[PDB]
Amino acid sequence: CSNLLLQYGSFCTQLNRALTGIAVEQDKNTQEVFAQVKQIYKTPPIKDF
Amino acid sequence: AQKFNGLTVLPPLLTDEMIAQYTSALLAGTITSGWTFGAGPALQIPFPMQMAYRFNGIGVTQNVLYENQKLIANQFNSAIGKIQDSLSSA
Amino acid sequence: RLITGRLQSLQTYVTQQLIRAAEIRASANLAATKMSECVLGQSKRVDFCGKGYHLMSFPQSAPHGVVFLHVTYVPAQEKNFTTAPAICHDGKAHFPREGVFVSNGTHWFVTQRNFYEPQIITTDNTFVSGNCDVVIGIVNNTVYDPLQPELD
Amino acid sequence: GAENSVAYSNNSIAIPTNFTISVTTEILPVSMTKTSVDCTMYICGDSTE
Ligand SMILES: *[C@@H]1O[C@H](CO)[C@@H](O[C@@H]2O[C@H](CO)[C@@H](O)[C@H](O)[C@H]2NC(C)=O)[C@H](O)[C@H]1NC(C)=O
Ligand SMILES: *[C@@H]1O[C@H](CO)[C@@H](O[C@@H]2O[C@H](CO)[C@@H](O)[C@H](O)[C@H]2NC(C)=O)[C@H](O)[C@H]1NC(C)=O
Ligand SMILES: *[C@@H]1O[C@H](CO)[C@@H](O[C@@H]2O[C@H](CO)[C@@H](O)[C@H](O)[C@H]2NC(C)=O)[C@H](O)[C@H]1NC(C)=O
Ligand SMILES: *[C@@H]1O[C@H](CO)[C@@H](O)[C@H](O)[C@H]1NC(C)=O
Ligand SMILES: *[C@@H]1O[C@H](CO)[C@@H](O)[C@H](O)[C@H]1NC(C)=O
Repeated sequence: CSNLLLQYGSFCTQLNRALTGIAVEQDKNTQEVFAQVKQIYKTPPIKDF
Repeated sequence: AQKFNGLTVLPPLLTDEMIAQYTSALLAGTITSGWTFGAGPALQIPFPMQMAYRFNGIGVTQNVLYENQKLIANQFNSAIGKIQDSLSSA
Repeated sequence: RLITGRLQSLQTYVTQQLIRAAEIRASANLAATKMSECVLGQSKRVDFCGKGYHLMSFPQSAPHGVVFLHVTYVPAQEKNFTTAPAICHDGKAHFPREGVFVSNGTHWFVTQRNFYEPQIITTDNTFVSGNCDVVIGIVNNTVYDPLQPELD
Repeated sequence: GAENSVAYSNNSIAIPTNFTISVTTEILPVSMTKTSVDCTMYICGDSTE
């Protein structure tokens, strides 16, 4: 099966680059929404608001 | 599972714990500073003061909040209890 | 067989290019809205035209793209102050029109949100509403009242 | 990020006394190359069959 895959190795190269593209595009999605600030602000112990 | 046929699942870069840490940092920033931390250094401010500025942004004078602050606080707590109850009932 | 292989390659290329076209269209719509708001005027949307209080943007030509040189307004130095939401002068509660009451330890002033410009507590920048026993936190002070010394 | 705590009180405020004019760079791609692909020259060479 692998010998005959060399005729379609370019198709898998597009596919692996596509799935890697989605995976890295998915990791960046969480960074653009939750990582708005670069400092963790601690909740004050006083809860009298 | 769905991994026996080579369909491997790549774990996320950010786990649920630091995502919760991201939210809690944002929650603490928006209750102790308002919007100053989102556009520069964080500036300390009282929450009743901050509630008045949000009222000033919608065309309402800030004098009405301090007249009935207990009413708005009770309405906020009841609304928080309502959404928590509605989310408990997908 | 060569025909069907070449058609498969062209179909997957056309699909990929059309997906890139959709992404480029989304980016182009975002860039057009950013130009029309941040460049052709001042946008009130916070953290849309850069980190800070937006003033304006300077668009520049780019090969197959566009860049924006936003002008933001971020504070640099801040000072801690003791504040009060209202002033009890003569049983009437005074509230600031656009500023906030601040104190340096001895006296009280009213200053704007994004800058420290201390001013004397006067009638022109404050308005009264109701009685004094309505706010949980209130402090006692006096109002300069710019009509009293001039009528003499 | 940097773990810091914000001192919170019911009668404490922070009024800035100075400002710095900062300029932020943002990159938006709006264009790409426009290519045209035809079957007759790509799929076929110089053969009528
Ligand atoms: C708080 O602010 C008040 C009002 O500006 C200051 O009082 C003045 O201080 C200057 C500085 O020497 C004197 O020249 C004035 O005569 C003062 N006026 C009055 C009415 O006292 C006060 O010094 C400030 N306190 C601090 C700690 O900064
Ligand atoms: C602020 O001013 C009010 C009124 O001028 C003060 O209320 C008075 O308090 C004294 C004793 O604390 C009572 O004998 C009076 O009857 C009160 N008058 C009124 C109209 O309530 C209040 O104590 C002052 N606050 C501070 C911190 O000095
Ligand atoms: C606000 O910040 C600016 C930027 O640092 C200050 O300007 C500097 O002031 C010092 C001393 O006056 C000079 O030696 C620098 O050359 C200035 N830098 C620039 C870029 O102008 C300014 O003094 C600060 N203002 C206040 C009131 O503190
Ligand atoms: C003001 O003082 C408080 C405590 O008195 C401190 O926590 C805060 O950091 C101070 N603010 C500044 C800007 O130094
Ligand atoms: C601020 O909170 C403290 C602690 O609960 C309290 O002792 C103080 O009276 C409060 N001050 C005002 C103005 O509400």
